[PDB]
Amino acid sequence: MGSMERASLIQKAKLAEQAERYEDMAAFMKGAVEKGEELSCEERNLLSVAYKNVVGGQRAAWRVLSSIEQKSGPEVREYREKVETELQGVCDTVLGLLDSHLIKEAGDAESRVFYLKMKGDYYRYLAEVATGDDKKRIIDSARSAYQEAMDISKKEMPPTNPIRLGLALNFSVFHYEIANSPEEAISLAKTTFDEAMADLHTLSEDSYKDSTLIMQLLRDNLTLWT
Amino acid sequence: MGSMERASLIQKAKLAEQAERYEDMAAFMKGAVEKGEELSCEERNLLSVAYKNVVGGQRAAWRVLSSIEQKSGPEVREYREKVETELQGVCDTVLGLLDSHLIKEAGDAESRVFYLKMKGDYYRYLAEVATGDDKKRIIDSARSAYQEAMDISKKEMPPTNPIRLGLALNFSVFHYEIANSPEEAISLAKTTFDEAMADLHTLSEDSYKDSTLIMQLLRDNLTLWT
Amino acid sequence: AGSIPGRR
Amino acid sequence: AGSIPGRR
Ligand SMILES: *Cc1ccc(C(=O)N2CCC(CCO)CC2)cc1
Ligand SMILES: *Cc1ccc(C(=O)N2CCC(CCO)CC2)cc1
Ligand SMILES: [Ca+2]
Ligand SMILES: [Ca+2]
Ligand SMILES: [Cl-]
Ligand SMILES: [Cl-]
Ligand SMILES: [Cl-]
Ligand SMILES: [Cl-]
Repeated sequence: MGSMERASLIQKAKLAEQAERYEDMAAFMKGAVEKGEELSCEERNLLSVAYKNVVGGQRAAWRVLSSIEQKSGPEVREYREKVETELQGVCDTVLGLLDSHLIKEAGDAESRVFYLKMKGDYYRYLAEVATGDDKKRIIDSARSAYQEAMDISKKEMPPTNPIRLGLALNFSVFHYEIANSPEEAISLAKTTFDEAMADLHTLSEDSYKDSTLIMQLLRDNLTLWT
Repeated sequence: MGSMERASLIQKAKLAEQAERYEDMAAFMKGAVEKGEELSCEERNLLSVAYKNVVGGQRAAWRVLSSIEQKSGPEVREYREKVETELQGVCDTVLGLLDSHLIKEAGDAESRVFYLKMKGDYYRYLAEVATGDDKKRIIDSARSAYQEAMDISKKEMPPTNPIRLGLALNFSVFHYEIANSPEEAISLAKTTFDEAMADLHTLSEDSYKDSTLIMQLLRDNLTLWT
Repeated sequence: AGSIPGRR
Repeated sequence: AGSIPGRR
């Protein structure tokens, strides 16, 4: 996308979202990042939404095939390996964008927590399919990225901040689904929900809506886990 | 897909449908066709379902962008042209498979009507986006393919045959949406529905279900058109 | 105006 | 266990 203007890539990424063309959206936002310039708050959302959709469809297809494989020629394993390899390529692509050079140039808490949360998410997606000599190192890479984002968010963001809430939500899912730490998952979601509850009185009606929506997602997981 | 077995391509196309990986499904079935062997009834359905899904998502994205373009830099037109070109490539790919060499080797009425119906459908999809010196010739290519399939189906199939019913349904949509012939569309759907109604008494419970489902689609269009 | 639905 | 929903 080196020959297209930065503004045109952003413009076409928003059009791709409207058309539900998420692979195009990710390719447009990949080219926008590779222009070398930092991303605005809205542009960070476009990057996250694009790749979360692409990898989300890959994860759903991987789980369908892995379930058929476990119920059970080499066709099922070959095709699962095919989807798994393409999923790992997308995760590696996002992690490469964060490492070159989004994270090192993110100085504000809003941007740095956002990118480190992404880094934990896409290492978590790699962990969902890992079975070899790297599984433990991938899990620790996800934990380390989540933990740094947690440390900054607790120091620099109010308890009701949507990025802080979504970070704690996904980190709690990491504890439950990846790290085999359901008690850590329940404690984080509960502490996050309660501290956000006590901070709701400071918010406007629009910020109140933003925070309570994510707080309900934490409540949904707690109801499922307890 | 020249290095993969025919049976493995069919096997993986069914797995791709389960995983809702329709681009993979189409690529698998394209390789299966290019093995040179005729397709079974089930294999014909796999080919049709795969490309109908792929082009269906392209058509929906094209209509979103074309609507934004009509409401309105060159970004919207460029991206619409991009989706439009990729849609035309998929349609050309299916039409190439039918022409090389599915149709000429289809001797039975079930297979020949099925492929000619496909040929009319994918020329109709090309007609939906055509605006240049070929628009009329593309429309006539769709009409000619539909008409030959209609002639064979009336001679060789009972009025309740699902392929005959689906052919008349799509040909009626061609009359209404493409050929600017709504009266021809209403007459075909009505005559098709009534002649199938009079033939339902010959069917088993399972064939009764198959036919009445498509008959309701004809009824839905008639309710919309009258 | 509905054509034959694509998938199943 | 639900993570942050992808799209909007
Ligand atoms: C990490 C993260 C992402 C997004 C939010 C948020 O504000 N949400 C959840 C999804 C969102 C649509 C995608 O932007 C609408 C509300 C919080 C935390
Ligand atoms: C041209 C055509 C295709 C399919 C049918 C049919 O039997 N249908 C409609 C969709 C179908 C799922 C796809 O196979 C289920 C019932 C008729 C005519
Ligand atoms: Ca420039
Ligand atoms: Ca062989
Ligand atoms: Cl494969
Ligand atoms: Cl900076
Ligand atoms: Cl473009
Ligand atoms: Cl033959």
